Amino acid sequence: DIVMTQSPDSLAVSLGERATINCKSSQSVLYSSNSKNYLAWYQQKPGQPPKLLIYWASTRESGVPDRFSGSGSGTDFTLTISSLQAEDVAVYYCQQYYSTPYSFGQGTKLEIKR
Amino acid sequence: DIVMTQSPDSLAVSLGERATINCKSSQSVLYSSNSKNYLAWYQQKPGQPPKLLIYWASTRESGVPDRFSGSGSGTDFTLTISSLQAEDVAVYYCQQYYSTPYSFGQGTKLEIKR
Repeated sequence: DIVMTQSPDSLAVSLGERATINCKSSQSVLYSSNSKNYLAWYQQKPGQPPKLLIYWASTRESGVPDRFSGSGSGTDFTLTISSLQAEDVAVYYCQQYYSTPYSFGQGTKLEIKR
Repeated sequence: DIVMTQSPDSLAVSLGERATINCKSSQSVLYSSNSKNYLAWYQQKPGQPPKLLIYWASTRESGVPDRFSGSGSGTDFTLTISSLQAEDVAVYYCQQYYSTPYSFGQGTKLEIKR
């Protein structure tokens, strides 16, 4: 079964600073008939549900700021926030939707370094 | 886009009592070539990631207690906990994985009625 490991666990950064989050799948999530990577990134704020940010590794969802870009192929993926804004403080999850269980990574906490 | 509405929002029940959670998709999530319902149920505890419980509406994941069963077809689904145990207190999400965004329901909080 495909399992995900994110790095780092927690990340405190300055306002407007650049933030990156890695996601490693234990196995490739690239579909060969397809050439799409079955990798999605979720943003989760306190007391609300997980919201899709990006699917297919790099396609941004409608209404998601320009400042969020995904990238990667195979087993290695990255989420970049080009400028961390106060509305960006949340927990981010990578999840493979390649095969059951469609596992979430353990999440990365992003807070404003005070 | 397929959107999900769960009922109820919050539910406090006695220990060992039966609990049920409804999930209504705005559109059918039943695949016609397939006859599977692209409906999954997630259990989320505080400060951890969402864990798959059931996929295809009724198939339980390996290692998930007998006390969790899913049911439904089309637009109407239910999660039943046959006897609520102390390790069952969490937030439950239905999510359609039929088309983008693969939306989560707003979640249902299940606590022990004290």
